Amino acid sequence: HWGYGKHNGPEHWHKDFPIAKGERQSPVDIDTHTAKYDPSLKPLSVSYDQATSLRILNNGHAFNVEFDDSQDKAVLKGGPLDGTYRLIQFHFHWGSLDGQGSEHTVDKKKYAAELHLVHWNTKYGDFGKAVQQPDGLAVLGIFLKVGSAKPGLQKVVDVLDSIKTKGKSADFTNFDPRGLLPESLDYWTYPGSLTTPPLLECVTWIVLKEPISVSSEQVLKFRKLNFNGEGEPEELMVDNWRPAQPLKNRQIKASFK
Ligand SMILES: O=C(O)Sc1ccc(O)cc1O
Ligand SMILES: Oc1ccc(S)c(O)c1
Ligand SMILES: [Zn+2]
Repeated sequence: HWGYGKHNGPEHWHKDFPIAKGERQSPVDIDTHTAKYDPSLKPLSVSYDQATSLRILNNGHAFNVEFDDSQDKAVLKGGPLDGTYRLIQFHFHWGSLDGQGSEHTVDKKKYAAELHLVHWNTKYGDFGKAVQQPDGLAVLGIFLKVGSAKPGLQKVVDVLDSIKTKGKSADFTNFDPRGLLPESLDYWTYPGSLTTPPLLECVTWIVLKEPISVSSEQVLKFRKLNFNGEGEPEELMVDNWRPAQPLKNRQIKASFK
C-alpha cells in the first residue's frame, strides 16, 4: 500500500487514487505577493476551552491525537467558514532534516514540520459524511520552525516512546490544544484536499501566517517513530510530507494586508 518511500510514495499515489491529479489538490506553495487580501474575511474563532482528548495513535504514516467529537466541545468558526466545525484529530508532517518537513511552503520556503488540526462541518452529522462534501472539512495548518522549545508540545513528545510502531495507541486525556497556537491568528485560505490518500477534495485550508517554534530535541523525538509494525524491519518515520501541487484555477486569499 501507499507510503512515502521510493516505491510507494507520492509520485505513485495517482495509480490507486486518480484524484491525486485533481483540480484542487493540496498542498500548495503560497506566493505571498499574489495572494489577495480580502477585507470580507472574518477573524477566526477558535473555541478549544472544552476539548476532550482521548488517545494518541501511530497509524503507520503519522501519529494522531484523537478527540471526542460527539458534541460541540472544541470548535472552529468564522474566517472563511460557514457554520460550525468540530475538532476530531490533529497530526503532524515532518522532515528528516530541519530544512524540510512542512507540506505547504511560503514563497518556496520549507519549515521543519507542519501541524494539521482537522475539523468537520457539523451539518453533515459525522466525519464520514463530511469528507464527501466540498465544504466538509476545515484544517488549520501551523508551521513549526526550530528554535526555542514549546512547552505545550512536550506532553505529546513525552508519550511518543509508547507508540513507536504502527498500530500502537495510548490513552491521552486532558491535553489542551490551545498550547499549540501561535499568538496571532492571521491566515491564508484556499480550497484544497487531504494531503494523504484518499486525497479527497473536501478541505477549506486555513494556514496561519505565524509559525510556532519548537526545539531541536523536540522534533528529534518525532524522527524516532517507526513506519513499520513491531517485529518488522525498522523504517524511521521521517519525510511524511507530500510535495506542493499545481495551484491551477484558484486564488489564495489573505486575512491580512
Ligand atoms: O481521530 C480520529 O481520527 S479517531 C475518531 C474517530 C471518530 C470519532 O468520532 C472521533 C475520533 O476521535
Ligand atoms: O483526516 C485527515 C488526514 C490527513 C490529513 S493531511 C488531513 O488534512 C485530514
Ligand atoms: Zn496532514
